[PDB]
Amino acid sequence: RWQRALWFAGVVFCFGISAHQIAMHVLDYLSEPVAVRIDFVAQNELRIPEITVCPRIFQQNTIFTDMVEKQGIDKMKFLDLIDRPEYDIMAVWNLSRIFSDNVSCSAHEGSSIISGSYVDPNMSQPHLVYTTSGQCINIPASRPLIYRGVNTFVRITDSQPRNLDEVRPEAIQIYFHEHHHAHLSRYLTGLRGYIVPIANPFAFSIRFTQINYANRTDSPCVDSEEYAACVEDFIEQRIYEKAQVQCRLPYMRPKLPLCSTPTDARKIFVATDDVIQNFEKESSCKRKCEENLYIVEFMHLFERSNISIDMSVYFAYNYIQVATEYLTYTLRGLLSDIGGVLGLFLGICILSVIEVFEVVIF
Amino acid sequence: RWQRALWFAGVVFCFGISAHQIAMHVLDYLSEPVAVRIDFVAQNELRIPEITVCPRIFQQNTIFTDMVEKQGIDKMKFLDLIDRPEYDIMAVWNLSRIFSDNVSCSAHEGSSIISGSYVDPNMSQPHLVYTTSGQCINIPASRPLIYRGVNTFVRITDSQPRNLDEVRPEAIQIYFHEHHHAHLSRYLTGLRGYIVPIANPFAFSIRFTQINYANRTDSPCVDSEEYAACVEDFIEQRIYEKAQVQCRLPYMRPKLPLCSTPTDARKIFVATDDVIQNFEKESSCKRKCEENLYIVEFMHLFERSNISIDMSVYFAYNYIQVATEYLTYTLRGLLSDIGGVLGLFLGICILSVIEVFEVVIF
Amino acid sequence: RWQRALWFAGVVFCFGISAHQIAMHVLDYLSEPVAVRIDFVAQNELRIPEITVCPRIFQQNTIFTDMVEKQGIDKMKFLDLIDRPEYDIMAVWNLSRIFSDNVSCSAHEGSSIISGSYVDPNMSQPHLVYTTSGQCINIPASRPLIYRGVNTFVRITDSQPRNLDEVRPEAIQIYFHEHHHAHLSRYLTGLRGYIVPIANPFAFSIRFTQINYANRTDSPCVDSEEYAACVEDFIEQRIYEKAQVQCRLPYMRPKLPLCSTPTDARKIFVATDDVIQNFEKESSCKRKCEENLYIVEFMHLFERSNISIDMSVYFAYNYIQVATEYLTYTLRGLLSDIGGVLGLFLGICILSVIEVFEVVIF
Repeated sequence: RWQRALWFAGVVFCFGISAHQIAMHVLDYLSEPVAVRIDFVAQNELRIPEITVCPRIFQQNTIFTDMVEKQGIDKMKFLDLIDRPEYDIMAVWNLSRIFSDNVSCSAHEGSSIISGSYVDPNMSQPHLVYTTSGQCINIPASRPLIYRGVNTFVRITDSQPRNLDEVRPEAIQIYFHEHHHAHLSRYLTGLRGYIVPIANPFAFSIRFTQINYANRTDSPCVDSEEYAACVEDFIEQRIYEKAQVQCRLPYMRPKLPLCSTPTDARKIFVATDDVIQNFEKESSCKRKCEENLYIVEFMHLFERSNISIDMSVYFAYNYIQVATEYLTYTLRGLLSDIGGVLGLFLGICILSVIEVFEVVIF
Repeated sequence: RWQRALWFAGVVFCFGISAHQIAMHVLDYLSEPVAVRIDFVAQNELRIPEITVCPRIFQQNTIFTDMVEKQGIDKMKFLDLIDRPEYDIMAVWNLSRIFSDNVSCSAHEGSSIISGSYVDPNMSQPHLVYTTSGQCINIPASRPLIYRGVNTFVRITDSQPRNLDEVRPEAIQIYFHEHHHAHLSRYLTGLRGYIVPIANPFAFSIRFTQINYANRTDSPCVDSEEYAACVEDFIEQRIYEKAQVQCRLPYMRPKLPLCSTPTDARKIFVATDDVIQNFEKESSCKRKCEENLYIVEFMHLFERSNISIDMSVYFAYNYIQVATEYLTYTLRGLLSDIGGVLGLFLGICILSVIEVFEVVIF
Repeated sequence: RWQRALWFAGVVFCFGISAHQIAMHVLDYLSEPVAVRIDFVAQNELRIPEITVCPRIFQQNTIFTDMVEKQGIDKMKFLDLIDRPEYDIMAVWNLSRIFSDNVSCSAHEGSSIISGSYVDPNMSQPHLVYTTSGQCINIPASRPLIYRGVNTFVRITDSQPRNLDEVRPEAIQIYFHEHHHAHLSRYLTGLRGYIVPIANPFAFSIRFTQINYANRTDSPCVDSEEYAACVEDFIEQRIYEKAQVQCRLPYMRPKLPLCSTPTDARKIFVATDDVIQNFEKESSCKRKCEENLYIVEFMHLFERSNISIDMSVYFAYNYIQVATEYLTYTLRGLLSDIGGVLGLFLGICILSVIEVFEVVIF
């Protein structure tokens, strides 16, 4: 009774201590595990985010509210200008304009020992976009900026004449983001942007972090473009289902008309306001792989001019911190681990498997 | 002589090349190795550090030193006010008060397209703490701050009347830290804090890093609560054995009386001063697992009022960088490595071990 | 035919599926792979970068250009002063001086509850260096700075008398770097430096990152000292090969004379200007292992004085990020993987190899 019974016991022990661990290794593979590798990549040419600069929100704007109060309207019912033959929705939104046509931007990438800074005026020029904050100015910042030392920046200058006639602005909402995601400019500039003064010139410094997520089956990516498409589609469709008025405001894509009547424009504005606060929760689409983080510090550097808005965005660090999460347990790893845990507990190794198969086939 | 001698040589070689490497694998396990994995966790609700705001140290107060110089005392012998019927120890700390009773704090977490910033006035309100710097104001900042965009901050406002009668302050000592560690507020605020001006409103921006240490046998954690308990107990006990006067000052826990006499209050104050400089070296307790680093940038944003202290702490980055060091060589790993290095050099694998055991038992 | 052929096929299959994977493992070792491990090391004593503070470039000096315009020359031909008996090249470069002899630096490392800040005036004092920007001041910052709280900084003060006689400066070029690399001071201060105002006292905060590269055969290091020697030798030799004038300017090492004539000094200046822009590309030597990154934030703190230049550099974070890339595939790893992949597909394990060797030797 001793010999073969003990052999059976000691062989089933090994079989069950190998099958359990093979199941654990294959059960640790179905649940995609991800580990983050971080790197500091030195950039020769940096990818400038494309800036949107806005006035403060309509009620906080110092220029828009001036006309609104001059027409008998208050900082609340500013959408009451629409029920007026001389004021349509576009006109009311051209009132918030604080950026004269002389707005421009240049790239200062490098410095000379003789000349000074290297000025490159001919690059992506700003254009006028309509945003929940009003009529804003969008800076495409499309071409890559060659990194030459800490004095590698972009200067946005609006040289308008402050010939005192009417009250003029006090601060601007800056927003750094990516391109063709036309909901970042037109919906989320008044939420994600920095409210900074334009009384005197100011400077930013942007460091870049890049978080890359794994497109694993239990948490799928979409890519920035599809994420923006989904987010904007949800934002607009929810705004329409919530306002229950088939029309739109200047910050929305021209799907349908502008309803030049205050009552159903207030509905659209309120629906936008209460739909853009919570769309990360209520939108059924998922994390971008590439998430770009713009660590924006403020620089007390030396340059003063006599112009309305003098903005500088510095890119003085070419080392981008990239944190990428990757599948730490592949199929090759799983198969090798099964082979090791089965050859450590049984000793049969593929070749023995082939020999056994040949014996079975005789 | 050739055959079995060569067999013996070639088997002892394998045995000694396997035993040495198994010893090295088990000798690399006793010395706990730790590897750091870093992650960037996106926070939906951020954990504000609970701020302590102090006046500058007694001799640098522009208010305390005023009365001290008005009483015939100088900013040095300021503890000589205590040998007077009208001045106790607590009155001297009450003289450093620069925060009127109207001090308050609110949470601005989000922004509207219509209303503007979302104001939440009812949160953890400041209370009066006694510190080595004088009578300070402590922001409990307990409730988590829901993160809406970059414009997620807490505003601390002290709207007192600057009706010019006496000279009024110029700077304040800010200190961001954690809760119930009542030595951070009352001992180390004048050491670890930022000395910033209150001439005009200022804004802070806090990014969070979290360093997690492994509680390995040769470098044990204590956890933040136990660390604070040990540090405060050591600080106070050392202060007492160094001052050799059985009494305490307003910043100390009420273990015993206040010794209302300048001679032994100066001893306590000097002992505190020279004991809080070097307590990391002289305290026999160990690194917290969670070390919370508050990268505090200064944020030239747009908001000015007409109040004495108008401070803003911004939380514009929800991505917390967590660097956790973990045991990179576990017992499962050790056993698997021993099995691999012994099955690679001998070929015997558990199952063969059980077979040999059965053969020995017959 | 049947069973012999099947055995042949099933053994060649294992042999060719093991040889291919062993080749892939050895082909994954020749191409040195590197993985980055990141740590946050807490420093007790921090390593200050040794600062070079310069006036703005010659044509942007408001003092140098003053004398240049006062001598009938303009701020374009400032090198025409050399064609004058009273002006040599050294004198023309002593004109850019904006730092009186009273320039000094001290280390404020800690704070007292009684005294205040711990002032250590006797440290590495600044010395007068010649740089492409003019006559600059170099702060050796040699001794390590004991880190005591966030109020651990170095104050550089130039207490000169502003007795209004001639126009006085308004900006300075700061540059944080390492030591004995005498091309950082003398060539690249006007390129890598921050141009900051000296109208009122300002403060920097430096956080250190350290990127360590692996000295792999396909991308070798040189070490900071050899890298600096290579860069400076290339810069100077290229400047001479491009100017085609055998002479040098004050910022150059005293290899040969100063050629006090405007025509062949302008050539040297222009060659320097157009050679230091692009020397990373054109220099045939490679990345330092240790790359030190000085994340410089601007710090709005409270310390104002009545002196010309009052600079503070704060070191409020002792936790240094260190990202080291290491060879993730060593020879031990390669050999162990080969042994595992041939013991998993064949079952031969070293000892079997010795047995086969003995059998062959008989």
